[PDB]
Amino acid sequence: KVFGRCELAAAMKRHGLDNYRGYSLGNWVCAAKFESNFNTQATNRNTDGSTDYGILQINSRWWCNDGRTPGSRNLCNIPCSALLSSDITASVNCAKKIVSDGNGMNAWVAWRNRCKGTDVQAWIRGCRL
Ligand SMILES: [Cl-]
Ligand SMILES: [Cl-]
Ligand SMILES: [Cl-]
Ligand code: NA
Ligand code: NA
Repeated sequence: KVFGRCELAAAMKRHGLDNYRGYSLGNWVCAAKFESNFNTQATNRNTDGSTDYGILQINSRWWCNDGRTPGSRNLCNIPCSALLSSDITASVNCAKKIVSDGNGMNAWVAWRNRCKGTDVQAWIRGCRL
C-alpha cells in the first residue's frame, strides 16, 4: 500500500506514535517518507546482508526474522514479511521498540540525515488529525 501523507499521519497517530519517546508526529512521517516513500512494500538490501522492510524500513539484523540474516535476532517477534502489510500495526509496535533502544530516532539513518533538526511539523500540514 502506498499511503498518502495525511493518511499515514492519522494511522501513526492512532497507533500512538505522536510523542512516542518524545518524537512528534512529523518526525515519524518524515522518517517514513525518506525510508519508504510511504510504501508499505518497500525493501532494501543492506551491505551486511540484512534487509530493511516496510513503511519504516525496519532491519532484519535485530528486529524481525527473514531466515536469511546470519546471527541476527528477532526482537519484535515477527516475520519481516509482516512489516509489508497494508496494516501498519506491526511496523508501529516494532518501531516503538527500536526508538526505545537507546539512540532514539538516530536508529533510522535517513531520519538523522534528512529529518533531524528540520521543520518536521511541515509533514503534517493540512492534515485533519
Ligand atoms: Cl509534528
Ligand atoms: Cl535469519
Ligand atoms: Cl531521544
Ligand atoms: Na533505511
Ligand atoms: Na532477524
